[PDB]
Amino acid sequence: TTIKAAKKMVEREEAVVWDILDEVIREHPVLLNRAPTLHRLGIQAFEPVLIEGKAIQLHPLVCAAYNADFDGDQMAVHVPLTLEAQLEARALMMSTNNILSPANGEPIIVPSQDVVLGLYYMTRDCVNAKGEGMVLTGPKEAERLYR
Amino acid sequence: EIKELLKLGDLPTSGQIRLYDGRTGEQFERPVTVGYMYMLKLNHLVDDKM
Amino acid sequence: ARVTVQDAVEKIGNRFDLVLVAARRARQMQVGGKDPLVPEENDKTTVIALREIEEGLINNQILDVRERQEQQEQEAAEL
Amino acid sequence: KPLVGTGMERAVAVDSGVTAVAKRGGVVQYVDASRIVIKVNEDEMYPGEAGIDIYNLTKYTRSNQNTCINQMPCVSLGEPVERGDVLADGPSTDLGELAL
Amino acid sequence: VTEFLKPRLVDIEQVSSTHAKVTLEPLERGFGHTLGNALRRILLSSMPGCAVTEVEIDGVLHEYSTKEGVQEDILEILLNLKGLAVRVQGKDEVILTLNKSGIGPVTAADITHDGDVEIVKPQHVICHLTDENASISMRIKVQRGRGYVPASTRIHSEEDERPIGRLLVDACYSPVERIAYNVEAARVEQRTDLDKLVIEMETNGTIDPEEAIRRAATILAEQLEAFVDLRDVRQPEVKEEKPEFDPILLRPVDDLELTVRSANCLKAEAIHYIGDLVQRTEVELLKTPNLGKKSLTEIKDVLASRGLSLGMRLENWPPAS
Amino acid sequence: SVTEFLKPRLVDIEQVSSTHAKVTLEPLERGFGHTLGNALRRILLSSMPGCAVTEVEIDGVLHEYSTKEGVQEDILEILLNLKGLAVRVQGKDEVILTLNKSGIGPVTAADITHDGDVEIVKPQHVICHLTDENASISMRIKVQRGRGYVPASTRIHSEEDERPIGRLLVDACYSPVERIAYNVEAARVEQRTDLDKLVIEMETNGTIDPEEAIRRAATILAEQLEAFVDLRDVR
Ligand SMILES: [Mg+2]
Repeated sequence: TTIKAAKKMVEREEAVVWDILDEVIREHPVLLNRAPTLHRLGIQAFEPVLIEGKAIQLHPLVCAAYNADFDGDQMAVHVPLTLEAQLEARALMMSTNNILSPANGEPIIVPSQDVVLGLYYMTRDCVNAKGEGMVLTGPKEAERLYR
Repeated sequence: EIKELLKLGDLPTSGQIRLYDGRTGEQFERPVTVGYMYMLKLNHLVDDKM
Repeated sequence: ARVTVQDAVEKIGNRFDLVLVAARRARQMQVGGKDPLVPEENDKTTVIALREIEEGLINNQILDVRERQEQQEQEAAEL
Repeated sequence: KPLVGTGMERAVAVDSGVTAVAKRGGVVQYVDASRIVIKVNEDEMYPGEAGIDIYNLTKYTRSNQNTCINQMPCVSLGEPVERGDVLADGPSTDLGELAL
Repeated sequence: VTEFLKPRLVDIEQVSSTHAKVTLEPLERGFGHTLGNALRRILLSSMPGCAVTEVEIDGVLHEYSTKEGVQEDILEILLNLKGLAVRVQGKDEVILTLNKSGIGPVTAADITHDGDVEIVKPQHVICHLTDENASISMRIKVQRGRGYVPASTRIHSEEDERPIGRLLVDACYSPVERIAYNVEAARVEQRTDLDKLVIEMETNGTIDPEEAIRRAATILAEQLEAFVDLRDVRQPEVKEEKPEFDPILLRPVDDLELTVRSANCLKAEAIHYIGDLVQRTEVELLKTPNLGKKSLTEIKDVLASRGLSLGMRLENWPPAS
Repeated sequence: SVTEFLKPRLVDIEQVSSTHAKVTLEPLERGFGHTLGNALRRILLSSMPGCAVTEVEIDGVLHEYSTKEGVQEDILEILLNLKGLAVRVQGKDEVILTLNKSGIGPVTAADITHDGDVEIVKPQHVICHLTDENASISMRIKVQRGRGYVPASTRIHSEEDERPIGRLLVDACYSPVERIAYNVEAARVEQRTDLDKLVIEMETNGTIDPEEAIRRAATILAEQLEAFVDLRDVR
């Protein structure tokens, strides 16, 4: 009820308050920010999910837009703190609402090296392999045969 | 010299040992290389950055 | 959990007035204490505001006429 | 110990005085986690006020970068040691070798 | 505490009644991976079911040939047969006749009403037929196997002999069409993250997806029965058989953690066993010289931490020394 | 026949050494080889009943970041060596052992005052080097049976148990197994082929028994499987 008891319960970090923290971040996005900001995408909006470690997990498909390699880059997080600001961050600066670069209509969300290497290896057809020149009736059959 | 040193031990000369996945429990094709590399821990700990 | 709002940009002229009417609706709903008209999923006010904007039952003109009729009926009940 | 060394890891380990070096060769007299007592060879012994050598291993202490520097003994009882030999490897050292 | 956790499913989506999505939460830190992998490798390979095995055409002996009356090639008919989901009773192998011609496209319902078997989807089209004088038929033969069977293992069957029956078509004995296991983070009330399993599956409609999951679980349990603790707890029987006193009495006096001088003057009095010291009073301890305030108090306080008393009465001594 | 096949069975518990062992299971029809191998390996490496040390209590030293006149190694390496050893308890789950020694020499685990239930799997493991003569080491060693692994700092529940200075905490990384390798090969049958015989080699601490560990893993797997062996729309 009172503020003092609430602060005491929060600083004590009981196991019950975790659901409150989970609900309060369910639809409350935050703003990720890279230290050097040169274009629009230097600050973006993201829905946070609670994890361990004092490190901030980031989606791999957006770091290329952030120009933030994983060699030890430090980034900041801000909170809208206002219903209007929350709605704005969800509307305009949302990650899904920013895929075309502000400079060119080309997608800034272009895949990085790992995924394209995996796909290139997956689709690079050889001349002789297990199941050479057989016939199938569906992609699910192919998944079963592969796994 | 490295080739002959690997030949001295039971390790393969190619320096690429096959690996088995821990989760799926199957074999990785394209036998990857494995070794023992010296690594250093930098003085940029997360406990001093957060 | 709202991931795509492109159909909302298709509904309203742009995003400025869109987020403006969304903010007005969320103010009238959450800190306004009124009732919504869309089934929720145990969430906040922002995403249900975006949902009811996406449907089409709430927009700028509908909000205007609703608040106008509410003011008129309140003045009538005041006599 | 770094497996793939460059040979220099020995010299760089003894040049910097971070580790305990033997000023005078002799035989190990008393080993402890902090104090190392070495009996001096009578040949290398000083003419007057003859005696022994006592090294005080720098224990856990704050360095200039808030890093714990410490020296551990690396010799057994009665282990013969010569002049300039290592006696206690300090931080990031092992058997007289730079091991970061 | 040697006590693991059990999942509590909350989402079982049965969209399309043949493409199911089940969740399981929570699990251990690595149980989700192994569970999903085992379930996948079971449903894919080790899952006894039933499917088509053999095809019989009139005179087309070669896959590199065609037959008028259809707007496709024999490979298309084989691909369509590869999906003919039909279940059989206790019979190990049964043939079915498709002696039918006409105009409209031939579907799965054209097979004779063999009461011993039953087709899953009778409306499944077998082959789009030519709309004029399309006089062509075939025969099928279904069995029950272990899992996916390629044509290679049947090439040996082709190598054995060649009657009219020797044709070639794969057999997807596994009733599941596709499977995909995934792991996600779960939030225990205090634990931050644990494995949460998500299993997507799709079957041919022969049995329910959840029925297939239960069957895989039962077959894995039948496999593991030979090593599961021999019982529920492996020991629902407790007993007790202990000596009267403790083996500490047989232990030497040096196991008392006393000063070296006290231990020496205790051993000098032929007192080298705790059982030989507990059964006597300290009136004779002070009789021995050099037994002062240190040794006496140390001895009487060490036994105090052990509960036993200085000076006892026991006749069973010494067993067995 | 093709359905309702057989089950595996333990046919060998051959221990190539005291710690390194190798069991063999047979027969497996097909595909069950790699499946069961990976499953049992993951279950064994995940968590098994361990009985390592949790905390110690040395009377001479106060905090683990100090020295002790008479011993050669540092208290931190004493804690690491105490973590390295392994014990086996049968009656109770937690027990406080005592390590007391004097005189110059390599003090190993055999110098502790063992009990009837607690047993040392290997006494050759050196603990410390009592270099000085008038140096008497005396400490308590708490060992409680656990499941899996727990760090040192996160194991706290209050702030009163750590008030005694002598209570030095170490990460109870209790794990009887160290490495679990497996493979499959041809099996034996009167009239059949493609039967698979599985072989699991295990380099462990030597505390737990190979058959006992395999059975405990099978029990845990069977329980986790029965958790949804008949799953329905349950809540
Ligand atoms: Mg960088």
